[PDB]
Amino acid sequence: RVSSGRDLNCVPEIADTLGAVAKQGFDFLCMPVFHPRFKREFIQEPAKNRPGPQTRSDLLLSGRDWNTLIVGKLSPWIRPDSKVEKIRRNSEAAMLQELNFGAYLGLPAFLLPLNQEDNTNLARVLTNHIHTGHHSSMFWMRVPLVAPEDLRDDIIENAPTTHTEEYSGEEKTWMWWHNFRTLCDYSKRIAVALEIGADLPSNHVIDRWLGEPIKAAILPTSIFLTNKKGFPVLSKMHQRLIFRLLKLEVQFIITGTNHHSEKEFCSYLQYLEYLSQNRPPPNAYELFAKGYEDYLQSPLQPLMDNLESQTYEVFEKDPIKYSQYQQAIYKCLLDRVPEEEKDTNVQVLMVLGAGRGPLVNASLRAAKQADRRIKLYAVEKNPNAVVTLENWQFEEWGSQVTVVSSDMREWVAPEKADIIVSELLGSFADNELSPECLDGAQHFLKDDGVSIPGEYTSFLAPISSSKLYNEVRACREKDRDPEAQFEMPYVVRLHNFHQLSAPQPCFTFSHPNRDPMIDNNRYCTLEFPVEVNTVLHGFAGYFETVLYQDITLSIRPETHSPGMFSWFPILFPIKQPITVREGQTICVRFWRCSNSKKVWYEWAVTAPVCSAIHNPTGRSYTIGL
Amino acid sequence: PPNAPACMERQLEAARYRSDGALLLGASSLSGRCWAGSLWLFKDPCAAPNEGFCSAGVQTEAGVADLTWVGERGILVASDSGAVELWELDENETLIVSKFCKYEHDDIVSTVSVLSSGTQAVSGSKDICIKVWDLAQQVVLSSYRAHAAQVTCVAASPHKDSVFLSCSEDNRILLWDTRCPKPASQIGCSAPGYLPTSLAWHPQQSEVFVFGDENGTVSLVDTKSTVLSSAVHSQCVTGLVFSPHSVPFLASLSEDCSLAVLDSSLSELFRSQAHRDFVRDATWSPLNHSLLTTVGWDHQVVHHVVPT
Ligand SMILES: Cc1cc2cc(C(=O)N(Cc3ccc(C(F)(F)F)cn3)[C@H](C)c3ncccn3)ccc2nc1N
Ligand SMILES: CSC[C@H]1O[C@@H](n2cnc3c(N)ncnc32)[C@H](O)[C@@H]1O
Repeated sequence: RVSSGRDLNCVPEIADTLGAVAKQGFDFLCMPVFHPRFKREFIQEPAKNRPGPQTRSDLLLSGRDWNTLIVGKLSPWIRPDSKVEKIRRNSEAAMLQELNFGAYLGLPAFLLPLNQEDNTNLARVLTNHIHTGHHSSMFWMRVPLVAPEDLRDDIIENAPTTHTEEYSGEEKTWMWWHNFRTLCDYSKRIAVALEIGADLPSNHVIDRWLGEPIKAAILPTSIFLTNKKGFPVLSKMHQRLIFRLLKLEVQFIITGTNHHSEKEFCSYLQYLEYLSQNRPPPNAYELFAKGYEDYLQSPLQPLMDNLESQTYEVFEKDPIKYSQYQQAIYKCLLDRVPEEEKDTNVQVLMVLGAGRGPLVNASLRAAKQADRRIKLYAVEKNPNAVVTLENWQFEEWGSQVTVVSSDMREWVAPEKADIIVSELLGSFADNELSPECLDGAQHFLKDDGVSIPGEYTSFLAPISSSKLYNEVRACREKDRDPEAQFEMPYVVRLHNFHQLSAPQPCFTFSHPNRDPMIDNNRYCTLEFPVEVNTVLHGFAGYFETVLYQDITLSIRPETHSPGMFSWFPILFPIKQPITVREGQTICVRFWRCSNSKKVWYEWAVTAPVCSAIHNPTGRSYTIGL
Repeated sequence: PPNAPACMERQLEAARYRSDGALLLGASSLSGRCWAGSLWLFKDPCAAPNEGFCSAGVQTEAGVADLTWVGERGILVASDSGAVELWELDENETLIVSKFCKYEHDDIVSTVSVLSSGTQAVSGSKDICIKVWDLAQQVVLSSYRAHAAQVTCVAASPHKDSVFLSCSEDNRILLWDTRCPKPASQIGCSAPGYLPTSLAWHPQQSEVFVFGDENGTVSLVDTKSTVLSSAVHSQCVTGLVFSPHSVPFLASLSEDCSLAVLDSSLSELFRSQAHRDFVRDATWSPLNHSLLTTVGWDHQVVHHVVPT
């Protein structure tokens, strides 16, 4: 189902127009709240004292109707950045008047145009209005993919249209929006109404708008093609754009008059609904992760904290992750015990961080599948999960499993392990301190013992996402550093963002660690070629792990384990957005730091410009040992 | 009168004298519950805008942004709805009947002008577009997107069927000639000035026209020339209308609520602050060439005696 609105600049009489618009199938209506031609004077007499009502009454609709069906529109004669001072003054006052009437009505959204380069005074008046009282309604900036000057007909004989490619110039409307929102200081109430044109620009021009807060897409009727039966349709290129806007779940707006007058006007809407039901149906990942798009969460710390019951339940809903673990244990058992020794050799498996037992069960299933004999220790320091484990052991597992309520770094094992199995990995691999945990459990692993996983590697990638930067920003808390929210990572299902370069490996660990001197501190320098103009807001983090040999798990996009949804990516933000131009290299530097009580990350951008070093000494974020 | 609304809307938008002296009126309601328009005929101009004394009346679907006579019984209308409308007086000249209503513009139609061939007309709109109309077949023959902002004014050449002017908020004054493969030519001052808001061809000299800007300046331009201007108004110049004299005068009207009458050198001869709101149109009587009828948003129809 598609959420759709009708844009009109002519409403003789609201009740009739709203009814016809509702019949056609539209969910809301963009309309003027003052008559678009009703230019008003505020300074000079006698036009300043024009009598009569300035617009029509709020009583014509119910509060609920104003609140949910009407999107306001700034009058087209209001030009706050005019060169004529008298037009500037009048436009400032009229803009405030129309915006205040919108707030008076409780409108959910208000459309304002970005139709030229210089909108500084427009930005200041809007910002002054946003900071007048506390309101939550949205301001949709109407900005086209292609500027009006750049798509006009080549019909002026002494002013021919440019036929020479201007890579940056064809991106000019993104700069209009970027400058405008920067003046307004990334106000959460200001979003983009992207106006689509008859001719789409090159892919890089569209691609600027990736990660931008697009709330609406405006489709003029003049961009629709005309099929065999005369129904309005779209080009192959426009369909690709609609599909990829449908993933952001924007609202679609139909503007312009009917140009398929043989057909009914609703048909424009009907084609959008047609396209929306023929997109690829939700995969398993999308079905489960619904609602989590760009939702920020603090990373779980299963070592420092005792996880709740429903957190383990979420861990357990992923059959792919544990069958992979089963397959890894299965292959190791066959490698370790030969066919001839299968009844005499009992392998000692220890699950280090057993949780509620999913790894224990997968180890039992792998033993039967390999038809080999295993002895199990289930080590778990969370005494609440040990309740689950000991009820399992008594009722079902029996004496084959020995539940151990201890920290794996302190437990004095009665014997050594053939295999240690663990799921101590976070979204950024080592960010739950899996290296420190397995390092301390290493002594009771046999000299030829196997650790599952045997290895894991984190990956970073620079991302652009004004939306995500705006949500970190909103995480400022009382009674702490006012910029601390930028100096900590978040577990988040990255959705509305642009990846600026391919993920590159960051930190890697292997187990067991045969090195005589073990140091889990790390320092890594990454250079990301960026072949686009953009704005850097942070770094997406992923990981890959080798459970055993060729059995792997990955959330790295280009090697993502198909169907597994256990881990969302992690996001490392930066305090200040950084402009990056095409051909420039982003250089980021990450440190893994530690003392005897805490582990943390520090990071800094060093090219094309330097950022501040983030989280020095773990002042804003640490991971408890 | 029958089929005529009891009261016309307050915001008077247009006033055009016919050859016989009857007054065409266009008006729109720009506030209140209903935003529509209406068209009126006043064979008695001194009775305007009183509805009871009108010769004919009809109300339109939306507001009237601009209109113009088509011959002597036709009325071409630029509508808020995005439509160009043609209305025709009946043989009785007591009704105003809809000939065609075509929704071809995607925004408000802001300006319309009948070409000298009498069978074609040009319209400009807030949708940046300009269209050439064939009034007979009721179709758009050409749709031009030369400008980069809303089109403020289009004005057909007096005697060249294929030539007309246009001016937009993109700061372009375009001279059009549909006989050319690229029909538009950007003319005017090479250096950018204030946005042009109104246009008027000189009635005698095929190469000469005047234009007003958003800053109150009125400028006399010879296209074949190789500029004369005067700061006439304190706000936007809304329109410019040449008198029907052999050596014509120039009526300029503005949002400063004043009317001015200029001679050939843009020197001022007359000035009227009779209106208490925006002055929207001005039309010279063909019967008495020193009468100038202005209308405005104050709902006034003022009959000026112009010292000629
Ligand atoms: C064994 C294990 C699992 C881990 C999972 C995550 C993680 O990605 N998530 C967010 C999340 C992923 C998927 C879904 C859905 F809907 F698809 F099932 C819902 N939520 C968890 C649940 C989370 N919950 C609250 C706060 C932060 N993280 C991160 C680290 C993990 N470490 C581990 N050792
Ligand atoms: C299934 S999530 C990882 C599990 O390992 C447990 N765990 C993490 N660190 C240790 C540790 N050092 N010793 C024992 N259990 C641990 C956590 O409590 C969690 O249930």
